[PDB]
Amino acid sequence: REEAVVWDILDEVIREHPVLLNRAPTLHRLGIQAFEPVLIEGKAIQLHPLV
Amino acid sequence: ARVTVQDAVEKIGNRFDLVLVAARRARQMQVGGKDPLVPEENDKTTVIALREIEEGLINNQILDVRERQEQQEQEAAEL
Amino acid sequence: VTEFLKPRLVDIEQVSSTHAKVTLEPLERGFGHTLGNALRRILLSSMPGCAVTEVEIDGVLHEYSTKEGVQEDILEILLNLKGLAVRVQGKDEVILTLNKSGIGPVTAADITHDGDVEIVKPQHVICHLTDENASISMRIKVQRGRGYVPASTRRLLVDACYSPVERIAYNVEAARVEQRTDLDKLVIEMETNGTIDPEEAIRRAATILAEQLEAFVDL
Amino acid sequence: FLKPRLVDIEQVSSTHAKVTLEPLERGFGHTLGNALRRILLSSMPGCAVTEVEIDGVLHEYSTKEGVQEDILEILLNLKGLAVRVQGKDEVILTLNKSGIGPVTAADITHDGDVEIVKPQHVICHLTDENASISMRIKVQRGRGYVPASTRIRPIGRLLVDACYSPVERIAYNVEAARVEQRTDLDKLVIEMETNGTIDPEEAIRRAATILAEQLEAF
Amino acid sequence: QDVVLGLYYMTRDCVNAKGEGMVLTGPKEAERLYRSGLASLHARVKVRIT
Amino acid sequence: EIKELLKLGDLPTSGQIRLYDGRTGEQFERPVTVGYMYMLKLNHLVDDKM
Amino acid sequence: KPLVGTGMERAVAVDSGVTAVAKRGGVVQYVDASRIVIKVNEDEMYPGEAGIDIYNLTKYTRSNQNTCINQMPCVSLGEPVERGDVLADGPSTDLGELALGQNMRVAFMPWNGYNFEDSILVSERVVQEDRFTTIHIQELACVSRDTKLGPEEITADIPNVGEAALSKLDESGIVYIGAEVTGGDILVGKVTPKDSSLRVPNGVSGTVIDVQVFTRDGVEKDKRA
Repeated sequence: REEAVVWDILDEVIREHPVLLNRAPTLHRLGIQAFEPVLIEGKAIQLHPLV
Repeated sequence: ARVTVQDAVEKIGNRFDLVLVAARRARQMQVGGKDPLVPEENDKTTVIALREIEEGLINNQILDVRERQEQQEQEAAEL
Repeated sequence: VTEFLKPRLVDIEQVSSTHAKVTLEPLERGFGHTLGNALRRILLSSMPGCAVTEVEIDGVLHEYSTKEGVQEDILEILLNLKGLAVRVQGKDEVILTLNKSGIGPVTAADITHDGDVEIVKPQHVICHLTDENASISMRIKVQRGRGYVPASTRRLLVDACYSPVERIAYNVEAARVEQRTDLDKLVIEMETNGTIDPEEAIRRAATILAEQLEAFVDL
Repeated sequence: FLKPRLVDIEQVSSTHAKVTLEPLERGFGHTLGNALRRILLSSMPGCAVTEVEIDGVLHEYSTKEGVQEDILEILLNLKGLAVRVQGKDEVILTLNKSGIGPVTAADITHDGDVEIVKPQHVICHLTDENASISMRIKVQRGRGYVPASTRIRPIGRLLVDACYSPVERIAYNVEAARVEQRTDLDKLVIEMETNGTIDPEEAIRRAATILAEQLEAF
Repeated sequence: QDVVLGLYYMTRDCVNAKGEGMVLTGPKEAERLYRSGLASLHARVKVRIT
Repeated sequence: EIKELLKLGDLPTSGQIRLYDGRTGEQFERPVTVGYMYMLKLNHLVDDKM
Repeated sequence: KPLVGTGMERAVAVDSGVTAVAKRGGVVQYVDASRIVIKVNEDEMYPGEAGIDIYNLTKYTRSNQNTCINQMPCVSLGEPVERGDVLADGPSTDLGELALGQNMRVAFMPWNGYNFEDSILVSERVVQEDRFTTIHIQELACVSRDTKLGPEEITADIPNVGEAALSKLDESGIVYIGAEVTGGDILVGKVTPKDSSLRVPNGVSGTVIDVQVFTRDGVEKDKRA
C-alpha cells in the first residue's frame, strides 16, 4: 500500500548500503563498481559521468 | 560520513585482511550488544567498524585478545 | 494561492571568520538560483565600502621604475596596496602617509593613524626595506564608493576594491520537504576582506535589494 | 541609491504589453530583469480548466454523434482556454449549443464574476441539425503546472491537465534613462506576453511582493 | 566530451579582453573580474599566486 | 539557398543567434545554433524497461 | 507535420492505407468523428446502384505494438474533394503527410553536463504543450478455464478482499467501461474452487475503454454479457 512511513524508513536503509552498478557487457574489472545510492524520483538510474 | 578507506588501508596494509577484520567487528557490534568505541552518528555498522579501524584503536590483534579475555572471564564466572 | 515555503537559515557553520557559509532551505522550485544571482551580483557589484584609489610615492615617478633600498618592485607594492582593507567613517576620502625608514618589513600598522582611519588586519606587509639609507614614503588616498572599478577606467592608479566581499559563489542542490518532490537548497559561500562580517554583509545586500522593491510592493 | 517606479504601461495589444521600470543604478537593471522574469514565468497565479463533464461521454477516448472532433481534442482545446474568474477561487461553468456551426467560447453562459478573455477560441464543430453538447466545465485558481496524473471520483469526470501560467513569454530590455542630470541610470523595459487573463501591473506587483517576502528571511 | 571542452576553452588565451594588462592579487579577484564581466576569460594578466 | 531563405526573414545569415542564460541571465559569450529540427520520440519508454 | 521534409511523405501517407483516400471525388455531405459522407460528382456516378459512398473511420483501437491507431477527419462540410486525395487523418499523419514526430526548437550548446554524452535536455513547456504524450492501448485477457476440482466463476464477490477493490466492479464481475483504474486494482473477479482474479499490472495507470466477452456455446451468459 506504499504508506508514508515506508517512504520515511526507506531513506534509513538506503543511507550507506552500497549497490553494484553493472552494465551488460562487462569487458574488464571496472564493469562492476559500487556506489552509494541517492533516492530520487523518476524511473532512471542516474550515473556519475566521471566513470 | 564515509567516502573511502585509504586511511584504514594505511593502518592495516593488506586491503583484504581489513575487510575480514571489519566484518568481524561489525558482526560483533550488530547481532550482539557490544558497544562501539566511537560514538556513531546514525550510520550503518560497517562504517563504524571502518572508523574504528582508521583511528587505530582496533585491529585483529586487539579483537582476538579482547575475545580471549572475555572468554576467560566468562568461563571463570561460573566458579 | 500565495503560500510559499519560507526559507530558514538552518546553519551558518563557517570556517574561521570572514569566511562564512550560509545554507538556507527549503526554497520553492527555481527561486534558489534567483535569490543566489540577486545576492551574488549585488554583493559583487554594488556595496558601500572604502578602498585605496591612487598612491603618490615620492621616490618614484613612473609605474615601471625602481627605488633603491627595496627588494620588491613597484608592481608588488601597488599589488599589496590593492588589498589594504581599511574601514573609513563619514568622510568620503582621506589621505594616508606611510613615513618609515630602517631595515625590515613595512607592514600596514606603521601608517599614520589619522583618527577614524582604522585597518582591520594590520599585519599586511607592504614592502621589505634592506638598506640603511632606504627612506620610503607614500601618499595614499583612500576613497568611498560602490562596486569595483578598473584602473584603466579613471600618482599611480590602483584598482579599488570597494566591495568588502572577495569571493562570492552560490550553490543550488536538491532538497526535499516531508512530502514535496523537488525543492531547492541555496548554499551561499563568501569570503570578505575583514572590514565587514559576512553574516552582516548578506543582510546588508538583502536590505539593498529590498529597498528597491518597496515603491511597487503591496506591503 | 535611487529607487525605481512604474512609469508606463505600453498596452500595444490585449495580450502582450511593455511595462517600463525607471530609474535603476548601474548593475541593478540586469538583476531586476532576471529576477522578475524568472518569478513571472514560474510563479504567476492564474486560472485554467481542470475538469470536464460531458453528459453523454464516459471516458476521454470515446466519440460523440454530431461533433467533428473527438472528446480528447475537445479536452485539449478546453485546456488551451483562458478565464478570469473574479471573486471565487473555484467555479463550475456550463456550455450548451445546438445547430450546425462552430462552438465558440463565447457560448459559455458565464455568470457575473466570470470573464472569458478570448471569446473567439473555437472548441468543436457540430455537423448536425439536431445534436447538442452539454458539459460542466470546471475552473479553479492555481500556480505553476499540476498534471492530472499527480493530484490525490465518478465515471463521468474527465481530468484535464492544468497550466496555471497567465504569462507565456517575458523579455526584458536594459538601456540608459534620460534623466535630467545623471549617468549610469538604466531603464528596464519588461516586454511581457500574457494570455489576456491578468493585468501586467498586477503581475509585476505580485512578483515584487513574492521577491520581497523571500528576502524577508533576513 | 564536456569537461575537456570547458577546461580547454577556459584555460586558453587570446590577445584582447575587456581587461588585459591589469594585475591581480590572487584567484579570487580573477573570479570577481570574470563574474562581473570586467575582464574576459582569455586575458593575459599577471596574478600573484601562492 | 538556405542563407537566401534566412535573409528573406530577419534571421542572421550565419544560422547562429544569441541566447542569454536562463538562470544566470548574462550573455553567452559565443553565438550558438538555434533552429527547428524534427525531433522524434521513440517507443523505448523507460517504464516499459524499469 | 515536419518542416524540413522530402516530398515523399505524401506518398507514404497515401500508400500505407491508414488515411481514408477518397475513392470517387465529390462534395462532403456529412462529416463526423466516426464517418465521412461524400455526395459524388455526377460525372463519376454509375447508371445504377450509384447512390453515394460512406467511409467508416477507425476509432481508438489496439495496434500490433500496443500503440494508438486513430483515423480523424481532416475535411470540413461542403468541401469539394477530388479523386485520390486523403479524407481522414490517420496516426502520425497530417493532411496526407507522414508526421512521425514534432518540430522542436533545439539549441546546440553544453548545459551544465545535463547533456553530457548523448542526453537531451527538455523544457517543461514541452510537456505543458502536451506534445510527446502518447496513447498506449493494451489488452488484458482473463480466460475462465473449467479445470479440475470444479469450474471457476466470474462472480463479483471475492473472499478475503474488502469492498475497496470491488467498488469499481459491478454486480456481475466485470469492470465498468470508463473506470479510471490504477495499478493493482481488480478488473474482473475470477475465483477458482479452493483467488485468481486478473489485476492491472504494477505501476501502470489507464482507463478501461472496451470490454469484449466471448462465451462457450453451452455456458449460457451473465448479465454483463
